[PDB]
Amino acid sequence: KTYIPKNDEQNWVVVDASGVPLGRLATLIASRIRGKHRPDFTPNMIQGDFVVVINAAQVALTGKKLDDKVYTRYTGYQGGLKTETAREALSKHPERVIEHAVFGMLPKGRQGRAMHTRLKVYAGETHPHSAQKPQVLKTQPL
Amino acid sequence: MKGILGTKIGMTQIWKNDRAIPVTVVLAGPCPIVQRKTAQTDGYEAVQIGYAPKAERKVNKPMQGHFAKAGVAPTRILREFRGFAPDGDSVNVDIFAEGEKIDATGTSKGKGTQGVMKRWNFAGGPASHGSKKWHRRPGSIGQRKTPGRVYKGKRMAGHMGMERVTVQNLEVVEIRAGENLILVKGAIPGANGGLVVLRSAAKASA
Amino acid sequence: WIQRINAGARLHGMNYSTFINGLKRANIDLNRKVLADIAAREPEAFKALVDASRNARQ
Amino acid sequence: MFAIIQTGGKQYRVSEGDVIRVESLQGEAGDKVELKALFVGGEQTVFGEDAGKYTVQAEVVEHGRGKKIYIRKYKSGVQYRRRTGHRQNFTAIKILGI
Amino acid sequence: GKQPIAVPSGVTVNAQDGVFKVKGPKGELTVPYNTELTVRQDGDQLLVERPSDAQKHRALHGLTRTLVANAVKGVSDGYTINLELRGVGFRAKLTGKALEMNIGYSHPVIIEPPAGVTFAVPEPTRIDVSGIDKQLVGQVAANVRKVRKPDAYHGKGVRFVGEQIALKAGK
RNA sequence: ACCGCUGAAAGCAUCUAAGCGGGAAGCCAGCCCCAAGAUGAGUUCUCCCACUGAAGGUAAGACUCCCGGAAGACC
RNA sequence: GAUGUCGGCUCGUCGCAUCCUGGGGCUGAAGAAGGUCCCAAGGGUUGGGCUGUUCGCCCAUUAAAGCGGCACGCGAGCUG
RNA sequence: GCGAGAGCUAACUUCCGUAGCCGAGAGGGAAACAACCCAGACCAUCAGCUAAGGUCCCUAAAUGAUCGCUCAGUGGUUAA
Ligand SMILES: [Mg+2]
Ligand SMILES: [Mg+2]
Ligand SMILES: [Mg+2]
Ligand SMILES: [Mg+2]
Ligand SMILES: [Mg+2]
Ligand SMILES: [Mg+2]
Ligand SMILES: [Mg+2]
Ligand SMILES: [Mg+2]
Ligand SMILES: [Mg+2]
Ligand SMILES: [Mg+2]
Ligand SMILES: [Mg+2]
Ligand SMILES: [Mg+2]
Ligand SMILES: [Mg+2]
Ligand SMILES: [Mg+2]
Ligand SMILES: [Mg+2]
Ligand SMILES: [Mg+2]
Ligand SMILES: [Mg+2]
Ligand SMILES: [Mg+2]
Ligand SMILES: [Mg+2]
Ligand SMILES: [Mg+2]
Ligand SMILES: [Mg+2]
Ligand SMILES: [Mg+2]
Ligand SMILES: [Mg+2]
Ligand SMILES: [Mg+2]
Ligand SMILES: [Mg+2]
Ligand SMILES: [Mg+2]
Ligand SMILES: [Mg+2]
Ligand SMILES: [Mg+2]
Ligand SMILES: [Mg+2]
Ligand SMILES: [Mg+2]
Ligand SMILES: [Mg+2]
Ligand SMILES: [Mg+2]
Ligand SMILES: [Mg+2]
Ligand SMILES: [Mg+2]
Ligand SMILES: [Mg+2]
Ligand SMILES: [Mg+2]
Ligand SMILES: [Mg+2]
Ligand SMILES: [Mg+2]
Ligand SMILES: [Mg+2]
Ligand SMILES: [Mg+2]
Repeated sequence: KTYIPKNDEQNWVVVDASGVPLGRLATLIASRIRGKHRPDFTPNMIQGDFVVVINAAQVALTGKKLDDKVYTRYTGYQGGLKTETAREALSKHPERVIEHAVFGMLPKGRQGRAMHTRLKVYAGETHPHSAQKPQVLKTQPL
Repeated sequence: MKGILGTKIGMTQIWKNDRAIPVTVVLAGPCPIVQRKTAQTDGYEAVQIGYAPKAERKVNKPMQGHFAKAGVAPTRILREFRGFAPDGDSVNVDIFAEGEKIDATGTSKGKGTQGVMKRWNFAGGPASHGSKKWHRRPGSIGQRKTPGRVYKGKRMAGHMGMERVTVQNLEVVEIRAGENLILVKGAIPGANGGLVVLRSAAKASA
Repeated sequence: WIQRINAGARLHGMNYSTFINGLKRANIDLNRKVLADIAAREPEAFKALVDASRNARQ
Repeated sequence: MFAIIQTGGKQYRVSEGDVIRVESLQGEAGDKVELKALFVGGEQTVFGEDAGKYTVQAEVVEHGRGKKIYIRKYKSGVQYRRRTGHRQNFTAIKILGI
Repeated sequence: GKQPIAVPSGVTVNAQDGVFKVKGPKGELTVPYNTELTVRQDGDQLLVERPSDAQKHRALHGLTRTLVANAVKGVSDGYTINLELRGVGFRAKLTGKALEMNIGYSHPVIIEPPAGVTFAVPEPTRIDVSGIDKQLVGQVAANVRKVRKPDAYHGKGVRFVGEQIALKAGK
């Protein structure tokens, strides 16, 4: 009875992270990935868009970009937790920090792993995906 | 930075100012500069270089084109040295001196599947006082319910040897420049006839 | 149903909450069952329903 | 577009024979009257009470008895297993009205 | 309370976002200040003013006012700390603009000034450090004092002009 | 941990409230070894070309098989 | 309708309330040698006599000869 | 939960009284979770309203409106 669509289209957009609080830029990108902005049409299908994050290096963070943000990874070996790259340090490779935030807000199933494909993070001002002319999102909601 | 390739000829005895000093002899034969790789073109700085000569009936057409691009009679072996940016070709003579420390890398003589007593120095069990596992065997492998498993990285019987091995800070006893020989104090990893790469000391030891 | 309806609603600048309110506050407007499909196929119509809800909330 | 608001019969716009929950009076030609809840004609939308004055004629087509299901139910470790049949009556009606 | 500035004659003070620039006898010196506070040139004499009587605004008011004072006075008037060494042996001299202290350590201790600082040796037993940035002159002289803190038992080590060093007991 | 420089809330004083320097066998990197199934599967050099009717003869190239090996249970 | 127990051996790995080594404050800290507290878990932490012993006492050395956890870690790994 | 004894004013302890739930109780909430919160499942529906509990993304629904508070990640582990 209820309408379900094609898969026909892919739409690209650049989000500028420059000076935005991370975490809020997080949920914005995570929803534009999930497909919640067009009608969700169907959960089965990733109708969501491709997103290009530029100036990922300059993301703002409150309270402590130090001290607070202790990112953590476990290695499989005894003593392999002590790997707490934390902090400002990961802004030595910024494209992962943003990329971690969005990935915690996509669902963990088989679609989410596939949705990871749709996030394209470039720490510098510029991006090379000029070919799929993306055009822009921006600041905040209503 | 500085490096060259060679074959491990053997190990003999030699006196220097009246003190016996075991030496490994290495043939550091001439090394053609085949491919030359810059960061500007290949994204990092290094130089490719070749060793044992190989008759051209034995050569792939693609490999013939690779050697022909530079103008080099084809060599059985090729390697790269980061940071080493020479000019011409790479003889033993010019780039080493008597008494440099130099790192010596080679491929360990390989010893097959070995038990924990050989591979990892385990104690092994008493050979008496009634006890099968009369030696050779690893003991316990875990704790019990609340570790639950055996550890990753654990130590147990395996393929010992046949590994890459560097030996730091070997001393250069003698260079017989014209014959392309080089004597080097102590024992390089490998086997006679094997490939070895001689290189600067990786550590700038004060 | 719901998850499509506010996606269209916000496409027109109001969320689900301040929409299905404003149809019910528009009282006799009551079509309710699967407004989803109206939002998903005719946007010329869902825009008019957005204008109706917003007029009712003023 | 047109669809029963399956609370009983009330609907939007466009004409095509469809199923519904039973309509009492039978045969055909019940001509059952329908009260608009929405309309899009010429893609000229009219809605809520203002449209509701609009008529929607529709004749009855056939009484029916849709596809069977089983009501089967189970609970654990308690011997509670019970099986029963069920089948819902319905009423085709062909849309026709303004 | 702390407000009025006594700006001299050779100075000029640029004004932007509260993070003002200065050029004068030894210009380009710049100090970074909060925007929520008011920065101002009333005209001849400088004046910094608090907005709110909240606990934190007054704190930044006092800090920014002392800092405009120190920075503006440091270009017109200069800076200098007169250190003296004490103890048997204990030598100091100069090589180029590098400080050579030779004081009871097996090695000599050399110190290379950061730029804008000037080491001086008016006496073989007197170090002197002139400069503009008060914070740099303070950190440089404090690095000289690190070389040996005066011991509790004899006062041996680096000092300022004439610190009333306290002295403990002994045997 | 601790040690300090400039310094306010208090015309004093204060390593702190903004900020700044020093400081460990520890942290990150540097040393050695593995590593693109890093499904995000990367880069560079060189070769064979554009056949016939998803296939089939073939290029470059490999494998099978033999004789061995400081490689190795078999692979 | 079975979760094999002390102790030894064999393998380890973790906590830190740190035995050694590293950095600091105070000392009734002159030096030297120490006391005590703070930070620190990288690595190291010996061989023997007696006893089933765990512990403990001794011998002889050590920078030091740490305390606990992991079914009082580990018997489809061994003893017994 | 409330009222008491025994207990250390311990215990997912034990023994009486009292109410409710589970026992034999599905459904929503409390991440997971017999007992706690809401609520007692005759069968069907691709219809609507609420309860507890919620409305940044996983994840249905205000990145709600107005006054303040805390710059501790307090929130998201006791006290003298
Ligand atoms: Mg072998
Ligand atoms: Mg033995
Ligand atoms: Mg487990
Ligand atoms: Mg609804
Ligand atoms: Mg069950
Ligand atoms: Mg039961
Ligand atoms: Mg002070
Ligand atoms: Mg600091
Ligand atoms: Mg430092
Ligand atoms: Mg270090
Ligand atoms: Mg060391
Ligand atoms: Mg692909
Ligand atoms: Mg084919
Ligand atoms: Mg061929
Ligand atoms: Mg059993
Ligand atoms: Mg059993
Ligand atoms: Mg027993
Ligand atoms: Mg501690
Ligand atoms: Mg000490
Ligand atoms: Mg002493
Ligand atoms: Mg002993
Ligand atoms: Mg232990
Ligand atoms: Mg016990
Ligand atoms: Mg045991
Ligand atoms: Mg066992
Ligand atoms: Mg017995
Ligand atoms: Mg009692
Ligand atoms: Mg009980
Ligand atoms: Mg029972
Ligand atoms: Mg009951
Ligand atoms: Mg229940
Ligand atoms: Mg439940
Ligand atoms: Mg649940
Ligand atoms: Mg819970
Ligand atoms: Mg329970
Ligand atoms: Mg139950
Ligand atoms: Mg409702
Ligand atoms: Mg409520
Ligand atoms: Mg939502
Ligand atoms: Mg809000």
